[PDB]
Amino acid sequence: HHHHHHSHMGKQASASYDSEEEEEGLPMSYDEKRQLSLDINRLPGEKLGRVVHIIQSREPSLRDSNPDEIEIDFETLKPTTLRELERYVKSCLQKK
Repeated sequence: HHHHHHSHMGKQASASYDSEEEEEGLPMSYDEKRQLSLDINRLPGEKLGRVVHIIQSREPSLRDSNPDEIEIDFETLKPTTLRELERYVKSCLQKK
């Protein structure tokens, strides 16, 4: 708590986009899956529990289960769920 005056404005819209979601349900490479394990490992405890909340939305058979009990294996979930995780982490730690 030293120096309280710092002016700030952000105004210049150069080129933005607005795309759809899609599933893109492709069995991705091992490198993609361990990259998710790595990015998610950097994320908050919330955002770790959130990757589980995603597989729980996909699998009602896991939705009622404790997210603390199980970890997120990217091969056992749907070909779409690993892809939904792929984009989610890159929406969370960086912005798109």
